[PDB]
Amino acid sequence: GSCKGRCFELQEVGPPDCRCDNLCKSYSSCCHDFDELCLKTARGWECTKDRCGEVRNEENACHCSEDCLSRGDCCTNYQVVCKGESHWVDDDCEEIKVPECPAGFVRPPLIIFSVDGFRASYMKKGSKVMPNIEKLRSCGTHAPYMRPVYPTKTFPNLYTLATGLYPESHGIVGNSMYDPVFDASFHLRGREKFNHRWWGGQPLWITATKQGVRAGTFFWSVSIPHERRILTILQWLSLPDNERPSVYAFYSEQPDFSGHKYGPFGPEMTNPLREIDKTVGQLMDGLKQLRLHRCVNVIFVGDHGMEDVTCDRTEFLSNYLTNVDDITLVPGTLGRIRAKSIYDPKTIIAALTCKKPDQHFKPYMKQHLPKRLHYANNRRIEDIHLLVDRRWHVARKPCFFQGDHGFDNKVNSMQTVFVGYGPTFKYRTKVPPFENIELYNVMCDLLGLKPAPNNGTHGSLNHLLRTNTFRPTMPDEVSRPNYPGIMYLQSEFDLGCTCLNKRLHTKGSTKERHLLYGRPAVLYRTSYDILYHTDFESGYSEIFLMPLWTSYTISKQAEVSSIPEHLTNCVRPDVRVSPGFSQNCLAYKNDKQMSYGFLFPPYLSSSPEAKYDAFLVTNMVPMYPAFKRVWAYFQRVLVKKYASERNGVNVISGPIFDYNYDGLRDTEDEIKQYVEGSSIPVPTHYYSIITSCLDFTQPADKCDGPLSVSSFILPHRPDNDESCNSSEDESKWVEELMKMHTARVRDIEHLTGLDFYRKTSRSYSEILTLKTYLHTYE
Ligand SMILES: *[C@@H]1O[C@H](CO)[C@@H](O[C@@H]2O[C@H](CO)[C@@H](O[C@@H]3O[C@H](CO[C@H]4O[C@H](CO)[C@@H](O)[C@H](O)[C@@H]4O)[C@@H](O)[C@H](O[C@H]4O[C@H](CO)[C@@H](O)[C@H](O)[C@@H]4O)[C@@H]3O)[C@H](O)[C@H]2NC(C)=O)[C@H](O)[C@H]1NC(C)=O
Ligand SMILES: CN(c1nc(-c2ccc(F)cc2)cs1)c1c(CCC(=O)Nc2ccc3[nH]c(=O)oc3c2)nc2ccc(C3CCN(S(C)(=O)=O)CC3)nn12
Ligand SMILES: [Ca+2]
Ligand SMILES: [Zn+2]
Ligand SMILES: [Zn+2]
Repeated sequence: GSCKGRCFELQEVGPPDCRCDNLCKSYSSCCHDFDELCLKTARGWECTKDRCGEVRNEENACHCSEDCLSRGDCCTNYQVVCKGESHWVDDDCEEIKVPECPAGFVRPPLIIFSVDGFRASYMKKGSKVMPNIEKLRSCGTHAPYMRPVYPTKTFPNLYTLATGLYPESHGIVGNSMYDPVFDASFHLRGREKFNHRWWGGQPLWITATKQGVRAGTFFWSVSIPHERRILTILQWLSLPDNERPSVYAFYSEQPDFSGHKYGPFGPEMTNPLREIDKTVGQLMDGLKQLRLHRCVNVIFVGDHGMEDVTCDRTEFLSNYLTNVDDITLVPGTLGRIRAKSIYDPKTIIAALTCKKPDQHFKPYMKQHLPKRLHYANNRRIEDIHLLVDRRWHVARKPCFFQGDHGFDNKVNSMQTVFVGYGPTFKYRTKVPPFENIELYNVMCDLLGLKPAPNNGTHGSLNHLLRTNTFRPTMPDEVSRPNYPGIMYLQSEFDLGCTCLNKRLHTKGSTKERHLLYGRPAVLYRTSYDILYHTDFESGYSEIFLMPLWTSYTISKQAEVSSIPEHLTNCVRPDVRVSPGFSQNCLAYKNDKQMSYGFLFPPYLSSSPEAKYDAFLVTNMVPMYPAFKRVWAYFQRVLVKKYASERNGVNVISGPIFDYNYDGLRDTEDEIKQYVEGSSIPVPTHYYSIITSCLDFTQPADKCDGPLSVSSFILPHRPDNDESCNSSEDESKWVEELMKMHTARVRDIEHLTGLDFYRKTSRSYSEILTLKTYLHTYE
C-alpha cells in the first residue's frame, strides 16, 4: 500500500486499495507515503550548476542526474544549465511545417494549458512580463480574444470547452446548481461534483478513449503544485507507446484568485502573471529536452476574464422583495431564484422590474433571456433569472475582494484568451475572435477524432490550422420552393381586409438586387412559395401563412417615405396565393391583444406604386402593439441609418417559433399561441440579418470581397417591461434593446431551419466564419 513508483499513475486502483493518482487527495484515499513520495518538494524546481550530474537522490523534487531524461523527471532547465542548450524562450521563431517527433510517436500530441480567469487584456502586458506566453502567441496562431459562454464561470466554461456544448446542453450550468430530479445540489466545494450524473455530453478525454486514443488526466488536485503538474505531463510523455497518452491538460487556478483580490487592473497582477509564464516556460523547456518542442500542439486557453467588483456595489433582494425568506437565490454576478417550500413567479419578476433609477440588474424569465446566451433548456436552470450589470453584485440579504466574473458573455472584461502553437497550427498568424464552443472540434481534428455532436460549427475554425482532415459541406436542401404566378383573381378573396395592369410579380432586378447572397435553403419538409416584388423577395410559408424569410436591399442614398392616412389599414390579398393558404384581418379583430406589422417596410418603398406591395397579406405578420413600437422604429429609422453608415445593407427579416426555448425550430405541435379563431401562429421572436460589404468603399450590392454581417433576434413581447425607459421616445431605448439581443446568423439558422449565404464569391469555410460572428457594439 505505497506510492513508491506509482506517483500519478494513469491506470486507476479503486478501493479499498490506496491510490496515488491526481484525484486521490480529493477522496482522501492516497497511500500513507503519497505526500512524502509524490509531493516531494526538496531542493527546489530548478537544476543548479553544482547539481549537474548528481547521483539520483529520490528525495529531491526534480533530478539533475543523467538518468533523469530516461524517466522524464528532470528539472525543466536540466539541459540548459548542465548541457549547452538554451531556454526555449531565448530562441528564434522557426516554422513547424511538418511534425518533428521522436521514434514511436504516431500522431503529434496535444497539451491544453488552461488558465483560470485569464482576461484577454492581460496579453497587453507584453514580452517583459510574459516572454514565454508572448512567443506562443506571436509565433503561433492567436485570437484577439476568445468569447466564453454564459454564465462565464469556471465549471460551465471548462466543460463547454471540453464538450463543445452550451452549458444548457451538457448540464453544468454554474459553479453551483440544484437538480430537482436528483434532489441534490452541485458545489465547487465537495465530493458531489465528482458524481458522473452531473456531467453530460461527451468530453474530449472520453471521445479520445472511445476512439482508442489514450488521454492524460485533465484533473489535478489542488494540493498538487503547478511545477509538479508540468513534470507529471512530461513524465507521461516519456512513457512507452502503449502507455504514453496523446492528449494532455494542465490547469492553473491562477490568475483567477489574484484578480478576485487585486482586481483585473491591479499592478499586483504582474507577479501572478509572471508565475503563469514561468509554468509555461517550464513546460516548453521540458518539451525541448525531450525533442518535443517541434512535435507537440500546444493550446493556451482561458475559461473567462475578470472585472472590477467591490463590496460597496451590491444589490439586495430584501430591498426589492418583501417575502425574501420564501425564495432561494444563487447570488453574485448572476441570479437564479427558486421556491423553498417544495410564492408566485409573476409577482417576483414584477417586483424586481424597473423599480429604482440606478438599478444594476434586470429580471428575466429564462425563455425571455437573449437567445445568444443559450441559457434556458435545462431543468437545472431556474425560471426566474437575474442579469446583473457589470462591476456589480447581487445578494439576498446584507473590503475583502476587489474582482469577480460571471456576467453576460459579450462583456469586454469577461473575454478570455486563445493561443495555438504547433505543427498543425498556422505560423505567425492572427485570427478573428471566436467562441469557446468551437474549439472541441479543432481539438478533435488535432487528434484525428470524430467529434461527438456539439454546438460548434465544425468548419468555422479551419483558418486556425495549416491542415485539416475536415472539409465542410453546405447542407442539402430539403424543400424546393414553388414559384406561383397570378392564379387567383382579385374578386375571389374575402379576408375582411379593406384598402397598374401587367405581367406582374416577375423576376428581373429582384433576385439580383434583393437576393445578394443567394436564396436560403430550407432544410426541412414544408411547402413554401417564392414571391417577387419590386422592393423585396420573400419565401412565403403556406403552413404558417407568413414568410419564412423576407430579403431586401436598401441603398445608401435610398430615401424614406411616410405611410399615408389612407393605406393605414390597407391589407391587400395576394393573387398568387390561395385564400386557403392566407391570413385574414377578421382574426386580428377577434384578437384584442394581438395586432399586425410588416416584414418588408412600406416606409422604404421605391415608388408610391411599389408601396402597395408592402401592404400585401403575404408580407404581414402577427405583432403585439408593444412590439410594433420596437419594430416600426427599426424599419422606419434604423435600417436607413445602417444603410447610410454601411453603404447600403441587405436585410433578411423573418419570424421565429421557439415555445420550448431549446434554441431550435418549432414543429407544428410545439406551437402554443395562435391568433384568436385561426391557425395563424404567434412568433416568439423576430430576426433580421443585416449584411453589407466589409470593404465599405464598395456598395452592398456590388461587393467583390468579404462580407460584413450584423444580426439580431428580438423577443416578440406584449410589453416593454424589459426596456425600462420604454415610456420615452423610441430613440432613447429601442436600439439598446436590439443590441442586447444581437445574434449570430448561425443562431437564427438553428431557430428557423434556414441556411444563408448559399451563393457567394467566398469560400465555405469563410462563410461559416461569418455565420458564427457576433456583433457586440462594445
Ligand atoms: C447542441 O448540440 C447538442 C448535441 O447535438 C444538441 O442536443 C441534441 O439535440 C438533438 C435534437 O433535439 C437530440 O436528438 C435526439 O436524440 C435521441 C437520442 O438520445 C440519446 O442519445 C443522445 C446522444 O448521445 C444523448 O444525448 C441522450 O441523452 C440520449 O441518450 C433520439 O432518439 C431522437 O430521435 C429523433 O429522431 C428523428 C430525428 O433524427 C425525429 O423522429 C425526432 O426528432 C426524434 O426525436 C433525437 O435525435 C439529442 O438527443 C440532443 N443531445 C445530444 C447530445 O445529441 C443541442 O440541441 C444543440 N443546441 C443548439 C445548437 O441549439
Ligand atoms: C471542469 N474542470 C476541469 N476542466 C478541465 C479542462 C477541460 C477541458 C479542457 F480543454 C482543458 C481543461 C480541467 S479541470 C474541473 C475542475 C476545475 C478545478 C476547480 O477546482 N475549479 C475552480 C477552481 C477555482 C475557482 N475559482 C472560481 O471562481 O471558480 C473556480 C473553479 N475541477 C473538477 C472536478 C471534477 C471534474 C469532473 C470529474 C468527472 N469528469 S468525467 C464524468 O468526465 O469523468 C468530468 C469532470 N471537473 N473538474
Ligand atoms: Ca423549439
Ligand atoms: Zn474560473
Ligand atoms: Zn473565479
